[PDB]
Amino acid sequence: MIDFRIDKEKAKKWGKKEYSKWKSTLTEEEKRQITLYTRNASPINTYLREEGIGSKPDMDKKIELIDKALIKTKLKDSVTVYRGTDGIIFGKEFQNTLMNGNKVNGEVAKKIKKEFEGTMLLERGYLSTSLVNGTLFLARPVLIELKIPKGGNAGYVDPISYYPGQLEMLLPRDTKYYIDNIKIIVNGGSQRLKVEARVLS
Repeated sequence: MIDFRIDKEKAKKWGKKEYSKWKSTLTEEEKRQITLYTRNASPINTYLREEGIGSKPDMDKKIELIDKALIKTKLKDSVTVYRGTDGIIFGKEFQNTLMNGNKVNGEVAKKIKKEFEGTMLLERGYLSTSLVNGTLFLARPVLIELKIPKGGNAGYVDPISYYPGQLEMLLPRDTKYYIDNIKIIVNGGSQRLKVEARVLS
């Protein structure tokens, strides 16, 4: 298991080796749609979460291209990736209930633990993650540490991302991940809920 933690220079070298092999399989239109997704991911992901395929044909065309691109690569090694988010992963009702200022609400954290530890989550949008636990995640209330198994589909998109430096690993839509552990962490200036999970591939 590879886990780069915060070592961006090591992570970048590893990811570029994965991208170098992927890029010779990608079409120019696939590359362009990946770039456009990284430029503004929310429309596509909201569409997938809320409307689903079939609603808007131009959106479906973009999603077909990204889908087709991500099955063209396979991890040589298992790897840990990171994603900052908020309570939405637990349902819209938990969003905006997690925090009381800079502290996690302990009763809400306990209920989330009891309700979601040992369960599978399903992400209908694409799942954008990073090879490193970047500083941008310090300001988010939930930190997901996700293990991706060797042979899994995940693409290192930083060399064509609109935001180079995010060290993004992009996972397919409808990814299933199992929650092994949920706990409060207190490092930095604000507490967060840490979710440790595994992609099932």
